Order: sequence, then structure tokens, then C-alpha cells
Amino acid sequence: APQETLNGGITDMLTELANFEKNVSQAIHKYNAYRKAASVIAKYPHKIKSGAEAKKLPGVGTKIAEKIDEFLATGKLRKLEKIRQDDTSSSINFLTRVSGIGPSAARKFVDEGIKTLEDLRKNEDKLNHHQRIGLKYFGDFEKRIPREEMLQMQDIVLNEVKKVDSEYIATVCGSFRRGAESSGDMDVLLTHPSFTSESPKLLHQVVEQLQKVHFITDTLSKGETKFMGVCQLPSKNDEKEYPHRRIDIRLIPKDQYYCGVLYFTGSDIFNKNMRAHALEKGFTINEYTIRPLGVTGVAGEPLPVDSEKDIFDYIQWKYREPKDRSE
DNA sequence: CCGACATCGCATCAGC
DNA sequence: GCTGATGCGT
DNA sequence: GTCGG
Ligand code: NA
Ligand code: NA
Ligand code: NA
Ligand code: NA
Ligand code: NA
Ligand code: NA
Repeated sequence: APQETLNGGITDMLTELANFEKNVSQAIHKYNAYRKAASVIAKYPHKIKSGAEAKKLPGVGTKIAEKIDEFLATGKLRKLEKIRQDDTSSSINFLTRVSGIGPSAARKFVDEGIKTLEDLRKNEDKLNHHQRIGLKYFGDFEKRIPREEMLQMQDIVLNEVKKVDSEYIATVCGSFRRGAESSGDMDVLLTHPSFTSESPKLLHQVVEQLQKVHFITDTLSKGETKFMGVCQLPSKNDEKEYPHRRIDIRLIPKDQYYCGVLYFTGSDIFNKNMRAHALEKGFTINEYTIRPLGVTGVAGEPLPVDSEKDIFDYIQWKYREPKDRSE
């Protein structure tokens, strides 16, 4: 992990441009183009001396190379400086930090004069359920979660799930499963022997129980297979109350469980790489299954998977411990 | 030059 | 009432 | 915005 002081000015620049493309210009692909350029440069173990040097990295093109040259020569970007001072654009960009408020809602709000969290408060009836919760926990949702709190959160989830039905299988994935010292949220993958690709209250009972012991505090969305909400650890005697945290609970069919555990454990860089390796081996891996590719390139039928190991075996790859899946 | 860039559950809008 | 499209986070 | 058919 190269020092950020190496090319941090550049990575921050690209990241900022990324947000404006996504939130203001509504160009998701340019958003990702910038992110990809920011990521490949954040990994470059050398201080970039010119745009041409960066141009050699995959993801960096002529336009970004030109912007780097300007930033290296002036310590800033004219277009960025200008958009930063634009009241409309800066307001739209900012509002998207509220969970539930995307580019469209942000633009809609700003057009009608609603530009700050204060404006949002005075106009609660103009917000949907999700957005109201995002506003209520604006601060908490941007805070990170120390691993110690994740362990405590896991303790509660695993205990309550087993209490509902000892046959449930629950796995907390995400970077937490890879040993991360902090997490941005909690992702729980749930399954049950009675639930398979071929045969609906399993998820509900679990959410209900977590609400019963006051762990889950709010609901953003809830269907038969996916729950997205808010949780909070119990407060310690006469001590500071814990921040509210984002938690997702997915119910997955037994036969697709381990592909799910693999996919949601990542990391993204690892998933991308494992998918790559899978392909050159005649296999395609998504969050649901692993399928063999046949001559023409069409994916056949899902292969039986009884664990993460099975997936690794198919692609003739040694099982990799989650801690070693940073890439 | 120009199409791909991930997919899809859930909440809610658009429209019959 | 419904189906399908869109927004959002994923 | 970048890559690549
Ligand atoms: Na390049
Ligand atoms: Na948002
Ligand atoms: Na956001
Ligand atoms: Na039991
Ligand atoms: Na999906
Ligand atoms: Na329709």
C-alpha cells in the first residue's frame, strides 16, 4: 500500500471528479472510469512525474493524463475549482450523501430550493421512508465500525438466529470475514435446509427476533429474500450510546449459499481476479453459482457446491483463506 | 467509430 | 386494481 | 472516460 503522499493529490482529484460525474452529470460509467483510474494510481509505487507516465497504467487515458499535467503544474484543476464553487452542483453532490437520495432525487430537491440537511428537515413530507432514515442517521452512516463492535454485533446475530431455529446457517461476510480492522456495515448471509432453488417466512422470523431484542432499529427495505436496515449495539452502563449501523440480511437457497458467501466476502479485487482465473479455466462465477462454459461460450448448468472449497477445486485453485483474499 | 462498462431485490413512480 | 419502468443501493 | 472489437 504505497504512501498516499506519493500521488494523493491526484487520487483525490480523480475521486472528486468521479463523484461529480455520478451525482451531477449522471454518468455512471465516467464515474467508474475515474474510480478505476484513481485505484490504479493509488497502487502505483512511484511518484508520478507527468500525465504521460500515468498514461501507461491501465485505466488512464488521454483526458486524465492531461488533467494530471495541469494538476502537477498548478496544484489544481480549473474545472474542479469551478464546479466546487457552483452552488447548484455542490449542493446536488452533497445531498447524495444521504442514503436513499441518489442523483435524481438530489437534482429534484435542489431544483425546488432544497439544498441542505436543514432544508430536508423542514420538508420531511417530500422524503420517502428510506430517505427519512438516511437523514436521521446521516452522521452514523458515514462512521466506520471497529472490528470489536462487529464481533459484538456478530455475537447477537448468531445467537438470535440459532434461537429462532438451530438449523439456520448464518455467515457474516464482507471485509469483516477477511479480518478487516473496521467495516462500513454488516452483511449477513442466511440459509436453511428447507430452502433450495426448488422450494416463505424464513427471513421474516429472523428479522422479527432481531427487532424483538432491540438490535434492529429501522427498516429500509424488506422482502422475502433480502432485508436492509439499521441496527445498534446495546449501550454500556452509564456509557456513550453506540452509533446506528447499516445491516443487510439475505436469505439464500442452500444450493447457492456458498457461491454467495464467496462473492459477498470478496474482496472485489479478488472476486474480479477469481472470475478471471475461472474463465481461462472454462468456468464463469457469479454470486449465485459456478457454471461450465461450453465451446461456443454459453454457460451450462450450475454445478453442485457444498462449500467454498468446491468452487476453488473446480477452477483448479487451492482454497484461499478469507484473510488472503485482499486480491 | 462506437458499444460495453454487473446484476437485481425492493420501493415507488408512470401509465393502462 | 394491475404491469412495467425507474431509482437506489447493491 | 477508457478500452477494444
Ligand atoms: Na492507459
Ligand atoms: Na445517497
Ligand atoms: Na451516496
Ligand atoms: Na432445533
Ligand atoms: Na442484484
Ligand atoms: Na406497465
